[PDB]
Amino acid sequence: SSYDWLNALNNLELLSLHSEILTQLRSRGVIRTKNNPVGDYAEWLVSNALGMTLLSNADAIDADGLKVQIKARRVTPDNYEAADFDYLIAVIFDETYNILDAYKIPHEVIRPRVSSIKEDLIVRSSASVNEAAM
Amino acid sequence: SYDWLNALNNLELLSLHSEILTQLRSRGVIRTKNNPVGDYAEWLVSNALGMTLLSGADAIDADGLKVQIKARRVTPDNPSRQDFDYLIAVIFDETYNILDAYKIPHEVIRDYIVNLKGAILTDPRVSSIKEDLIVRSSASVNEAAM
Repeated sequence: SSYDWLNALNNLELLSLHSEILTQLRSRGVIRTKNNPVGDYAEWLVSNALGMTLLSNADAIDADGLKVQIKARRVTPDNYEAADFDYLIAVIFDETYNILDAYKIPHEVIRPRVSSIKEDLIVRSSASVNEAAM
Repeated sequence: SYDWLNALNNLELLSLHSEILTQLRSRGVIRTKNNPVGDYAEWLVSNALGMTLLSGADAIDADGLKVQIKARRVTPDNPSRQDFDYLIAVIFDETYNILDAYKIPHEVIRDYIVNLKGAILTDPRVSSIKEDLIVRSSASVNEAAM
């Protein structure tokens, strides 16, 4: 909830804490690499919530066998593909990683036909997380 | 250490991860959210040696030469050590203390993906700059990297 206490850490403590977090997430299987943690988390969220299988390194195959792209973005004050997939799922997080929006974008949409999946993703992800905690 | 991280949920871990990076960006230590170990290396070498960071080359040094800056943190998984005038290569241990820091002229890279092992480190055109980083850094920075 609160992060002003970060002001009291030195840069080396922040950096060591940062890596321990990524070690913790990797050990839980939430992120598969240290390179893009927000993207890896979205992929873990969407795959578990919607019954998709992740691909190592399309990002996933869904429950009907379609090829899916998963991209994520976090809202703050601060600032082609030539590969085939059937649709993109785009997740937008707030500062504390609550889902602001989630979009299903068929590949055909380039540069309307895209629909929100926000409610379905939140519901099935909340069931997923609470179930796993058991 | 930070064993209390085990008591957080994944949403809290990621929120903290992003707030840490925002804190570092606000201090000018990290410049982008993508390469924090590399951005820290650049902050370290630039402040120690009086370089200006660029948004091809990563920095201009105090004599106007173009510098590439690369960093690596050695972890339990592996300890492998793998237009610009020279490259500066920093190697951190797990807790971000500097194991080694090398100055590698572009000419040396041509003659040799570069492996900081064996003959490249004994090439007279290559120098360690760890000692220079320690001397020339401020006592505030130096107290972190002892």
